[PDB]
Amino acid sequence: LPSIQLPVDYNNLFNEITDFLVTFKQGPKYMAMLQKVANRELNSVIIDLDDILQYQNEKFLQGTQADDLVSAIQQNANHFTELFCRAIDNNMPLPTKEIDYKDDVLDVILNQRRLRNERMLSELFPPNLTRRYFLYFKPLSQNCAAISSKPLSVRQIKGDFLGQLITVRGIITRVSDVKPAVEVIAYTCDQCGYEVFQEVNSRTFTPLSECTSEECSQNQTKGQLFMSTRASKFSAFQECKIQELSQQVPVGHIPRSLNIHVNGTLVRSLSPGDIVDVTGIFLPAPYTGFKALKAGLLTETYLEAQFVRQHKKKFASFSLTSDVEERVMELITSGDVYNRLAKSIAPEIYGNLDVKKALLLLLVGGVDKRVGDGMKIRGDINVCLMGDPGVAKSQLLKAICKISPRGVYTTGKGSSGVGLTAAVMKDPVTDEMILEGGALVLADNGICCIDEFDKMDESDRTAIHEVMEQQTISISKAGINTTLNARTSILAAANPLYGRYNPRLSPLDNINLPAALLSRFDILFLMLDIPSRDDDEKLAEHVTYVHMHNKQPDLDFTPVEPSKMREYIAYAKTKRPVMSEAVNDYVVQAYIRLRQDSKREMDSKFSFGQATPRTLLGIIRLSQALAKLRLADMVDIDDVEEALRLVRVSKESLYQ
Amino acid sequence: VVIEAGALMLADNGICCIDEFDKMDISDQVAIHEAMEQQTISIAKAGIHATLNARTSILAAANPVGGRYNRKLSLRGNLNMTAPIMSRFDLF
Amino acid sequence: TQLGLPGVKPSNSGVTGLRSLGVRDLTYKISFLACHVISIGDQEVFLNSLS
Amino acid sequence: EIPELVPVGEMPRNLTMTCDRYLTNKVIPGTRVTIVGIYSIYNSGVAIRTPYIKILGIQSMFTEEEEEEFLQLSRNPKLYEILTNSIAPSIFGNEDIKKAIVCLLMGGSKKILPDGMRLRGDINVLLLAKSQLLKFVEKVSPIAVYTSGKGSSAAGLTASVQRREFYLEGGAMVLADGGVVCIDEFDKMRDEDRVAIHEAMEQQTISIAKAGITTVLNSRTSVLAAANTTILSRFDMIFIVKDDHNEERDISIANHVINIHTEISIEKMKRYITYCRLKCAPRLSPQAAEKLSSNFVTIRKQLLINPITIRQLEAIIRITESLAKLELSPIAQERHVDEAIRLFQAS
Amino acid sequence: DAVFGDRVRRFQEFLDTFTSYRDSVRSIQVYNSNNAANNILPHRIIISLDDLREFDRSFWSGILVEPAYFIPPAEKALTDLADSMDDVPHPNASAVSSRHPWKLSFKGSFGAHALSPRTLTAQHLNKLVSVEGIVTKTSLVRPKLIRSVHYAAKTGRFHYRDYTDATTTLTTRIPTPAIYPTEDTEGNKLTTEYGYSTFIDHQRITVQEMPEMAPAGQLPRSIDVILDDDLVDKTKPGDRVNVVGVFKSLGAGGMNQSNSNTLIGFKTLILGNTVYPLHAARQMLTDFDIRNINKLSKKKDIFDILSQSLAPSIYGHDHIKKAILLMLMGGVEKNLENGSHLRGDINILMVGDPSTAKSQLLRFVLNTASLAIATTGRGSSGVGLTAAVTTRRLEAGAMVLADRGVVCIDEFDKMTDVDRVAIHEVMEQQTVTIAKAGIHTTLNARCSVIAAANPVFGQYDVNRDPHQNIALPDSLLSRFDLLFVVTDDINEIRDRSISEHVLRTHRYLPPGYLEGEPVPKLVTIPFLRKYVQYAKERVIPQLTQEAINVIVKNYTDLRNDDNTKKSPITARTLETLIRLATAHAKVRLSKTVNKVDAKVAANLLRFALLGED
Amino acid sequence: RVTLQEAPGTVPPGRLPRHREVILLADLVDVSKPGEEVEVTGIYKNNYDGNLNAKNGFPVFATIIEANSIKRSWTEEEERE
DNA sequence: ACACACTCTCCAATTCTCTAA
DNA sequence: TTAGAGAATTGGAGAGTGTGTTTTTTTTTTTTTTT
Ligand SMILES: Nc1ncnc2c1ncn2[C@@H]1O[C@H](COP(=O)(O)OP(=O)(O)NP(=O)(O)O)[C@@H](O)[C@H]1O
Ligand SMILES: Nc1ncnc2c1ncn2[C@@H]1O[C@H](COP(=O)(O)OP(=O)(O)NP(=O)(O)O)[C@@H](O)[C@H]1O
Ligand SMILES: [Mg+2]
Ligand SMILES: [Mg+2]
Ligand SMILES: [Zn+2]
Repeated sequence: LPSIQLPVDYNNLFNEITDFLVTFKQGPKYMAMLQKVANRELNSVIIDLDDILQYQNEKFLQGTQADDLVSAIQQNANHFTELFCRAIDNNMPLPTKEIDYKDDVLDVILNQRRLRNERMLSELFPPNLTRRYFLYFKPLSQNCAAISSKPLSVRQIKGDFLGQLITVRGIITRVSDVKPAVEVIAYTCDQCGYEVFQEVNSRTFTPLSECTSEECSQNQTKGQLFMSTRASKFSAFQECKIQELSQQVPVGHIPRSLNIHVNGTLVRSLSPGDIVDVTGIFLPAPYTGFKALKAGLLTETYLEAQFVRQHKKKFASFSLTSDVEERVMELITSGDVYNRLAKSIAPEIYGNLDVKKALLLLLVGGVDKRVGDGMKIRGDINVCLMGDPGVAKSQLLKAICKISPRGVYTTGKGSSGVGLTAAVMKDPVTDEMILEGGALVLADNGICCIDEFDKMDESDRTAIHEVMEQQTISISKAGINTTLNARTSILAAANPLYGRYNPRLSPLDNINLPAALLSRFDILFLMLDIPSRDDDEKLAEHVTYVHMHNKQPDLDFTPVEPSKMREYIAYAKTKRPVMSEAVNDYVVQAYIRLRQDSKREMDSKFSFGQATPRTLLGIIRLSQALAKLRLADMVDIDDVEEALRLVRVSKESLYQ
Repeated sequence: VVIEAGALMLADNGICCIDEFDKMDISDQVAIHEAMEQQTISIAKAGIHATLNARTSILAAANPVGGRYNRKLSLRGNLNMTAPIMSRFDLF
Repeated sequence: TQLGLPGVKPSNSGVTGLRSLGVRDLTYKISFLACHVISIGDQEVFLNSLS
Repeated sequence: EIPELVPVGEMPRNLTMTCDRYLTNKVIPGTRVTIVGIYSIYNSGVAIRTPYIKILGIQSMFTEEEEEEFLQLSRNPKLYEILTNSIAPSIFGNEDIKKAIVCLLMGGSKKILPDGMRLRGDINVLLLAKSQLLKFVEKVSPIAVYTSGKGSSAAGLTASVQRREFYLEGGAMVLADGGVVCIDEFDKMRDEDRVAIHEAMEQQTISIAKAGITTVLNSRTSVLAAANTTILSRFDMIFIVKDDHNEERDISIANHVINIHTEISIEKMKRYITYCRLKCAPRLSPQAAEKLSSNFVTIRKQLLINPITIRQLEAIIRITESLAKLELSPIAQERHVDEAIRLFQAS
Repeated sequence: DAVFGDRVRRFQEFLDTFTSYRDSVRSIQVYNSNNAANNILPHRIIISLDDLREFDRSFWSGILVEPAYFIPPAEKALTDLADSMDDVPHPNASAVSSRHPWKLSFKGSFGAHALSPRTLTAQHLNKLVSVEGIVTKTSLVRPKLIRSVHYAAKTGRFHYRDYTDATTTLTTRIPTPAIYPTEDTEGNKLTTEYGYSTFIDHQRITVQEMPEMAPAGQLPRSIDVILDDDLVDKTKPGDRVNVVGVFKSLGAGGMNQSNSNTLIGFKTLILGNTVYPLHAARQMLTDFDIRNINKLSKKKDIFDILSQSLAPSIYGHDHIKKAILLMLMGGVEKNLENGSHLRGDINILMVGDPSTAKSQLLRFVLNTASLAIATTGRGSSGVGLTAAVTTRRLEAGAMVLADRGVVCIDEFDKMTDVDRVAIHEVMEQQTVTIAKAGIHTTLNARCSVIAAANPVFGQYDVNRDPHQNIALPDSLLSRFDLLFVVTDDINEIRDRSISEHVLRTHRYLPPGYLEGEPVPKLVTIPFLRKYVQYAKERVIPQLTQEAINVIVKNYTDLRNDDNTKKSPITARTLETLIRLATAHAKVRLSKTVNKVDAKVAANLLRFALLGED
Repeated sequence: RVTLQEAPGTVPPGRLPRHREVILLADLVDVSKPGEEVEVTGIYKNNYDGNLNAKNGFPVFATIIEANSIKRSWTEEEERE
């Protein structure tokens, strides 16, 4: 009933919008996009606010006043999706290329309806019915920066923000599958042969049942309406849920969450388990009908997704733009990438170079193989660390946990074999049974870190057997009978029996693992803590420097940062180098020597069990990883001898 | 309760066959023992009470412990069956 | 339930448009309406029974 | 309905009723009452309604002259003998047992220091015929709990966690907080209680961190126990019951049994104990301090040339204070120290 | 209607007379205006009710007995005062029509209206009351609509309307249907302007009488409270709290036609006006405390004074007291740029004979640390001590609850092997991670551990190896910074000294009591707690070359020289030396670690490790 | 109201027992206790029930028994004996 | 307050009848 | 034989009124404390 004044007039902002769309350039930027839309080549338009800020600054420097459109569309973001759409419809250019227009049902229907009106004469339909595109905003760059650039945790999203454009940081919990949603519905009248339309915005609607057309009425033609799919307009819909990071939850509280909606080409971007920076519009969800009359003033709310930023680029997302080419060429021209990359892993930990090189080869990994008859062979590499208490095992493990884009960290005592692999939970109230994967499924196509491997129960460790070699899970329980995919590499750490390594017994007594599980690791590294007045002094000096300065001590060596390391590793995981006959003869001859030496010394104190056929493919996998890191397309004997050395060095700790 | 009849009710005035008796849980062996003692079944739960007749003769099969009989030992030693249930078979 | 049963409120798609249904929807179930049953599972009475 | 009016073999019937204004908050559960009210029905079959009643009426520290008697008792020169004689008079002999029970009932004095440390007041005794004394202690004590070693539930003596969500319940050490507790067979203690009674006795607390539960429970009580090892160290005094077999005693008991089949009284003594507990909390004199320290070092030197420890000196102090408590003397003296070390001969 | 204006005038006179409330308004306004140009303080003020009594009794009793008729006009007058004072020009669209007035709160001298949930009675309805109890439940936060703004497409006019509900206002009005208008009076189609509309936060809680006051094992009683705007989420379950607000009723009570025959009563609530906690830990320093703390720090031997002031009632064990003080100060936690983490907190273990004050000394830390949790070794399981699953929801254990604090474990030897191994992560990585059916999460646990144990043979046997006497794995003993062995050696003068000491202790009498009634220099513990708080917050000593020169030499000599040392020596020993030096420098309130601190830390570690100085 | 069930001795072999419900009015209330074996005389009566018709899908009426009567010391000679 | 089921009322569309050219 | 003026019977347009709606097992997988 009452009314107020406000400082904003939308006519001026509309004029600013139509000038911005036709003038700005980094021809003008957005007219190219609209030409692509007119040609039916492009489905969505992404508006940058950095462009609007730049446009405002340039117009100001030319000596003219201008409204601050950036804050205007951040404050009340919902209204401006309509203004931009109307501006785009007004200014849309004509097509550059032939289209085959007859493929469109709506074109035929509207042309015939226009012809009917033309003959009769001897808005028509809602404009939403013919918008072939979607539109989204992208927030301000923080380095140019405003609230939309500064992430909020899910607790900080108060009721003040309803209607604004914001950014949220958290973990996704669940994702729904896609289903259609109506925007404009179409009908047909049987008797008078005329079509009518209806637009839907709310969650529910009442369909039409009477032809209220004036011509149909004046003929007293009380015809019947029927719905039609063939001329209705749908749009893809998907719903998700986001939840705050566990390490940001205050003490004694339960984590909170938000509901996210996604429409258009943005669909099926999110996935469960992702750490992500979502940005969108935060809105309420009103009730409808009789429910509204007695629901009260408490409003449900959700977030309209607009743009998504992931923290870590998955390896599958790689493509060699020249920007990445320029940076990998730095490492390629500098040379000796193997040693530099190995040294760069956890610079704050002294020594341990061979272990780091092995873990780099874990990060790269071998080549998948699939024989013509259907047999397939594992590509992943498995590694284990066995050593005395207090030699930076857990520290180095958790350091590698950072580099990998997909990865999880787990400890032996806190883990169930079910939850480590997959569980059949009677979760809903409806007594339904549903499968939900465990840690090794979440680490699919990634690394799984299992600390305190010796404390895990003997029965539960047997669950890992299938996943290690076959890279799959099989379950046959109540109401569920399926197989899941787990293409994960395992890294594990443990102390020997009795804690500190006992020289009185053989290595196999100290290791205390069964044969079937000991074989499944490609490398098992044995590291012992033996005092030495010379070495302890150097280690103490290094650690004291690190505690003093927060920086590793350095005179010659500069580590590569993790981002460039990730780029180089991602580029290296695409090569698939092949073997050759000369290399094949060499490795074939080595394998015989290994098994003969194993047979000679099964009785000996220097025994480590018997070499199985799985030790040959370990050599091949390590050789192919080394071939990958030098960006070759051909395995070389140089790689093979290095692979053999890296396997030999693991046992030298036994000899003081 | 669903009340619907069990196996012993269907075998009233008949032969009830139990195969691999030794694998049955003790918590159910006691139920068969209680029914066999009286030839009667009782229900009392959720406000519903009932008594039913179970005039059924039992024929059972079992495995010796360890899979092979021991001639050195009594049948009680060989068989994983409690003494009250063993006392109520006419023939072994 | 979907028909005008006195004293009870209404409760894969059915059929509609009938007078009694209004805007409601009606489905059906299959069952068998039998007419007789036959099973196939004192000594004097027994002897009289035999041929 | 009244328990002595129900027909045999039936569960008792009951009614629901209402009251307002001054008739509210006038009664508590378990009390026998008489009621006047209108009997009527209310809505909540066919043409059927529930009955109820509207109520219109319901029916259901010391003086000076008391403490004068207690003061007269306090100045009697043979009060200790009188109180010992009054405890389980039917039981023959066992003088030191009765003296120890007097000391257990009276207790020491609680203290709190500037740095926050807290000093215990309670007394603990073990007895190795014996069934009667625990019942007597239950009757005479102001507050008392009686139990056998297995306890009233799965909580046992101390406490346990049970399960469906988990919960926690306390045994007959938490429930007796602030009073006395007597255990009928200490050897039948369960496995968890064997370890938990260490904290229950030394700290006067029970603490649990299991299945997401994280709480601490109060166990401020004096324990009497009997049985028939290292667990004897927790008690302040231990003794073994002794018997005598006079035929006249048994004949007298039998004659009394036939009579039912065909010195200070309990209530007065209980009230006197309550008064003494409320009014006085004495302190050691310096002479007692010198005496006790000299005796302590003497015993340790004698054992060395041939163990006593501070945890037993602090028990002797509590026994001394409890002995001084009877006279209502504000200071303890060498008279009490001598009787304390004399009674300390558990062995 | 006219009476509303006069009450506004009278409260305006009150606000002009007592000027200390004008300063509050202006200070909040200028603070908010400053940072806006770059957190924001609420538009709320607390008034002393005694000032209102002394100014005008009629207004005081009107507020205190008829709040629905007196609180709104006073709040209106406060909003007028704050609005007339100068404010930033050119407000934005949302600021122009916020519908956000200032709000009041009260303190002091409620008299008869100070109550508890048991005694709150129907006579007190519509009065302003204060209650005390424990929070038991809290609802989720929800937004609530109070105003909406609309833009008319054709005319270019902005319209608006307001909404009300029974819990939003002290006075009573016709309820509103929560419908958004779609069309203008003149037929123009409307659009809703989110971001110009106003929503507020809402939360319900429940408060119960304290268990200490429950009679006869009877059922306890409780009340529901309503909170909104600034008061949301300032409490959690288990908090002891004192709440101020108006006690009111709601609803039709079944007189709108119902089957109950109106035997059921009306609903009731307290509308939260102000909330205060109860101490049942933290202290705030005054200027005099800063002066005294800085002046005391320049004594030659502050470490001896402070260490000997810890548990003066316990004779002897100087080194353990000094170690406990250094534990309470702690080191400095490091986070390197690549995300790597280096531990800072110190763990201590002590094992010894019976009766040698292990539990008594362990009890002292529980009553001087700001956050402390205590447990017995056999009364706790691994999942209970770290974390557990429930319903999926994950529930924290004891080590997770004490995050930045200390945890005390008595009877450590009785803990089973299956329970102990859960602790190996928490004492170095300072995190708890679970991987069970339907859950995978990581939790933080940054605490320091102090614990006590008994030797294997019941008393320490010098004639057997320390490993034989101490049945724990080497990987666990490595995680304790300092391991102390203590015994009850019989000696004449030692026994005499200890016995005389405890006898002197037992002759204490508190100040306010006559004899027989039932209940160097040492700084007081209430001052020592302030000293520890100030030193832990305000000074962060950085390391120096001169300290490093000592640390490296001591480490390399201690590791390599062959001796009968009683603990394994590893890379964690160097960290122990660095932590102890940093903590001792922190006791000194030095901005940097010096040679003296490293020397003292080495001398303490040598005593604990090699058993002799 | 009282629920009445067939005595186990009367039930034929291999069949479950049947049930009926009895209404007791003014003088007859609390004449019998649970578990007793009882004999009843009364009128057999029926009425419409919507839920039965809805669930079964046939015009099926429910039936009740209205009881009219319900059925389940020494002399000097015994004392002298 | 928002779709439905059911009731009530008035008005004009329609057919039937009579009269005269 | 057409047609036009007057009367009687019927249909359904449409206006009105009242109404209803939100809201003890038994079997099977998994974690936890208890003997
Ligand atoms: N070469 C090294 N460089 C730097 N720090 C080291 C080195 N070796 C050991 N440390 C330190 O040793 C400490 C313990 O490391 P950690 O990874 O927990 O050892 P661990 O072998 O896993 N101990 P445990 O789990 O008992 O076997 C950390 O503070 C490391 O900084
Ligand atoms: N200076 C002291 N030295 C030893 N004990 C003392 C000292 N001062 C007091 N005590 C008393 O000694 C008793 C034993 O203390 P406590 O802390 O329980 O020893 P403990 O090491 O825990 N024995 P335990 O529980 O078997 O491991 C308490 O009653 C203390 O009051
Ligand atoms: Mg480790
Ligand atoms: Mg102790
Ligand atoms: Zn039509």
